Amino acid sequence: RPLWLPGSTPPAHLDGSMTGDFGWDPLGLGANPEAMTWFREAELQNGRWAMMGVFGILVQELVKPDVFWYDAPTKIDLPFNIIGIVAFQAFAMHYVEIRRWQDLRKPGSVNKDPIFSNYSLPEHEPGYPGGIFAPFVPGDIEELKLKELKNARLSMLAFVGFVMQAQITGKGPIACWTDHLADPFGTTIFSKAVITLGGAVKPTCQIPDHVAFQGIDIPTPCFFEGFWP
Amino acid sequence: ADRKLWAPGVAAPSYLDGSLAGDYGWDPMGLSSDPKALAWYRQAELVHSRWAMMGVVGILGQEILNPDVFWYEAGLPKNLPEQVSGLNLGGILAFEFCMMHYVEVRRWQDYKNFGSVNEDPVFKGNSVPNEVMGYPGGIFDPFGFAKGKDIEDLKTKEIKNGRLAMVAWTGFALQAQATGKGPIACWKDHLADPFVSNITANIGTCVIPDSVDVGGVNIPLYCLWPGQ
Amino acid sequence: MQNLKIYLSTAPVIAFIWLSLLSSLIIEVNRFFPDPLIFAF
Amino acid sequence: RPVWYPGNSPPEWLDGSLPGDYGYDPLGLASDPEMLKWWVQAELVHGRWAMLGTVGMIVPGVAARAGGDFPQWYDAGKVYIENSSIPFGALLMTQVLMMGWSEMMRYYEFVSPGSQGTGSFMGFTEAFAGTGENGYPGGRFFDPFGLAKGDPAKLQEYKVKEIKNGRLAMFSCLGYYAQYAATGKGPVDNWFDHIADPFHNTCATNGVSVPF
Ligand code: CLA
Ligand SMILES: CC(/C=C/C=C(C)/C=C/[C@@]12O[C@]1(C)C[C@@H](O)CC2(C)C)=C\C=C\C=C(C)\C=C\C=C(C)\C=C\[C@@]12O[C@]1(C)C[C@@H](O)CC2(C)C
Ligand SMILES: CC(/C=C/C=C(C)/C=C/[C@@]12O[C@]1(C)C[C@@H](O)CC2(C)C)=C\C=C\C=C(C)\C=C\C=C(C)\C=C\[C@@]12O[C@]1(C)C[C@@H](O)CC2(C)C
Ligand SMILES: CC(/C=C/C=C(C)/C=C/[C@@]12O[C@]1(C)C[C@@H](O)CC2(C)C)=C\C=C\C=C(C)\C=C\C=C(C)\C=C\[C@@]12O[C@]1(C)C[C@@H](O)CC2(C)C
Ligand SMILES: CC1=CCCC(C)(C)[C@H]1/C=C/C(C)=C/C=C/C(C)=C/C=C/C=C(C)/C=C/C=C(C)/C=C/C1=C(C)CCCC1(C)C
Repeated sequence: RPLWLPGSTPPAHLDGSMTGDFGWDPLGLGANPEAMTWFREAELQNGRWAMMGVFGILVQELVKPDVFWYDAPTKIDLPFNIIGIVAFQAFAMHYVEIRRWQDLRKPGSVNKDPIFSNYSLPEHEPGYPGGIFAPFVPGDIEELKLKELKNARLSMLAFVGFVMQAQITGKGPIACWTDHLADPFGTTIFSKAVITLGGAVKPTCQIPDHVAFQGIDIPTPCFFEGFWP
Repeated sequence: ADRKLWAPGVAAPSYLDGSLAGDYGWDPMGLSSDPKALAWYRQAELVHSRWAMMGVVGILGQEILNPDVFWYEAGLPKNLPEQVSGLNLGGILAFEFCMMHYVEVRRWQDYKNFGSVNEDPVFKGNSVPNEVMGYPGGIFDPFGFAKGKDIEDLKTKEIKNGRLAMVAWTGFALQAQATGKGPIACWKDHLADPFVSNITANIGTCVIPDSVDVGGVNIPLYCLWPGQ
Repeated sequence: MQNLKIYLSTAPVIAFIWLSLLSSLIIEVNRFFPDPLIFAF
Repeated sequence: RPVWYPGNSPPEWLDGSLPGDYGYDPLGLASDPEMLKWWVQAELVHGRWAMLGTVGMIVPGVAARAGGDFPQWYDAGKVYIENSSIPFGALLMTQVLMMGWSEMMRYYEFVSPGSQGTGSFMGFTEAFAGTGENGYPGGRFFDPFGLAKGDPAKLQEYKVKEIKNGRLAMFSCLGYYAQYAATGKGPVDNWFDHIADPFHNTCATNGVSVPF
């Protein structure tokens, strides 16, 4: 089967089973059937938030107004306080999730609509709630299911780019996009740092600490600068 | 059969037959043994022999065709040509790494298992033919000889020229290091007045700077022997 | 290690080791709490 | 088996299966079978405190190259209680309280492996029950990633790595102490000092290790 490394020899416990299994386990965390099932949800969860997140920042910049994203201040301003939202954020996501988390651990018991009964679906796959969540079904096959991971697993991997780039380069995702294509051999953060024997240069973080928001510290330091190239 | 062994009286080691290319039955360190090591070492001997053969020719090509620019340096963004010089080596090295890291990992995994992936990815309709561990060339030999006609005889000429280079190229690096002269230059000195141009002189001096920095204080140069 | 223990369990050994634990202790009690005639402290 | 000091044979009592067993007991302190399992835990514990200690020394050192104002591992004790805000006694005596709990708990699972997770410590059965080996608790808390649950052939292969990385962390952490007492400078400072002028920064030049 296709693998992450075309000449590789996939680990024993992982063969051709889960959606999109290319045989990648340096550490072999999937050998445990119980925990791998847990991890199986996380990959979707981390993926499905990042995808919707990475598409957020990009749209947040190019079509939208341009402030690379550290912003509390917006042009949707701050309509209802903050502690107003965070109040409603907790109770919202609390119900939303400890609900879905229970369909992971003890499957099917949640399918009923709490108020009245339209239910949902049969028990299906713990991390793929059918029915009301997936009405449209653009592709008709689990080919589309393998098609979902390979997008997300890139986006999660892509998101980390936005952090680090916006650390030292101090610019949004698509700003440095165009900045690279102009004089490409510059701005690789390969050029921009060396650390050979003797000499060590590192670019300094272009975002500062102590960002002022409504009279609050918010230290927000850089991510482990000392070990940067 | 015994071709000719390196020393006149010697016993070719058991694992050394002469099945391989340039075998003289010389492994006095006994280092190659348990052929899983041999396969590995052979790969290096090839890869080294090749980069040397390209290296030796590339050095002669530099100095002959660019009389300035002492060879052993050539690196720092001074000697560089006109279109370059301002490509920011840190971005030049960037361009190299991703290129070599693929090809080398591509070759390494084809040592681990064998005949495993000799096939193109992407288009994935095509492949290099059979070999033994390091003799590809469906693409890598376009011109098709060393196929039907004598093959290992060309393999034999490959090593014996390769080993020559690895030594010859090594001469370059130590000559240019002590003398401060390109290969054909230090050769020209010798032909001029050999007795006083000999290695007898100009030993005990590495005559190399210890900084040689580009965008910083960078790149310590440790020479080879501690000649002052 | 079997037989090294059994020797260390002989009478004179413990007699030495365990008195040297009192002796040391009773010596150092007098280091921090010097000159104790009566129990007054 | 690849013993240390090749050409000899291991001490006859331990040839057995222990992770990282090279047959090194030159004073023969494993000769007591009851005591060996006590040393095997003793090493495992030191190996685990070592590997945390080394990183704890190096990182604040390496952090200090870029600035970022930390102390070296030595005289990081002062710098904290220099700035204090809580007394020294309260801190050291919270140590003995919380820390002594774990150790004196870690002990009675070694003594009798059955208890400690029978229950009736806030529930938590089977998290503390232990996986049956000397220095390996396993479980929910001590093993959050559920590793050492799946393939055992891969597990026994970690248990070897853990020791061999531990024996090196100890033997390095002996260097941090000794090369502090001589050169009086941080571990990464020395790792630069010898990488800069290797010749005059060597061991013989500290003026302590090689007295005259
Ligand atoms: C096989 C045995 C053998 C051995 C062990 C040596 C060993 C040595 N030979 Mg030698 N040689 C041999 C065979 C051998 N040779 C043969 C067969 C020949 C052919 C004729 C030669 C020809 C030869 C020549 C022509 C020279 C040597 C030199 C040297 C010395 C170089 C050491 C060095 O670079 O230190 C590094 C540092 C020094 C030597 C400095 C010592 C000077 C003072 C007293 C010390 C202070 C200086 C400081 C510490 C060094 C750094 C500062 C620097 C800027 C000065 C070394 C002692 C060279 C020499 O005299 O030293 C370079 C030298 O010129 N030899
Ligand atoms: C990269 C990543 C994970 C990478 C993990 C890898 C490679 C792990 C590999 C391994 O495990 C395997 C495979 C197998 C093991 O044998 C080996 C290891 C090595 C253990 C997760 C990121 C995951 C990233 C996540 C979860 C991010 C979520 C949140 C987002 C996107 C929210 C963003 C926003 O809130 C902001 C930031 C600001 C707002 O203005 C806008 C919005 C943008 C939308
Ligand atoms: C000499 C050598 C190896 C010698 C090894 C020997 C004798 C080993 C012998 C033994 O093992 C055996 C046989 C048998 C054992 O029982 C005994 C021992 C003794 C153990 C390798 C050199 C190998 C040398 C090589 C491969 C050199 C490659 C050089 C290149 C690529 C140069 C590139 C450049 O010069 C250009 C092209 C342009 C320049 O401007 C820039 C740069 C980049 C510098
Ligand atoms: C645990 C350990 C280190 C732990 C480090 C810690 C906690 C870190 C502490 C710090 O972070 C803090 C707290 C505060 C920081 O600001 C500073 C420090 C102080 C640094 C080292 C063990 C170090 C232990 C070492 C080095 C032991 C070496 C033992 C050997 C070689 C024994 C060999 C033999 O026993 C055998 C094997 C068999 C016998 O037959 C023969 C003989 C010879 C008897
Ligand atoms: C065969 C031989 C004999 C003698 C020596 C030795 C034994 C070592 C052996 C040598 C082997 C070889 C080939 C060693 C390789 C050496 C070298 C020079 C490797 C490459 C060095 C330099 C590199 C990548 C790039 C440097 C450029 C840097 C940082 C920064 C430049 C820049 C500036 C100045 C600051 C900001 C902007 C930017 C772009 C970052």
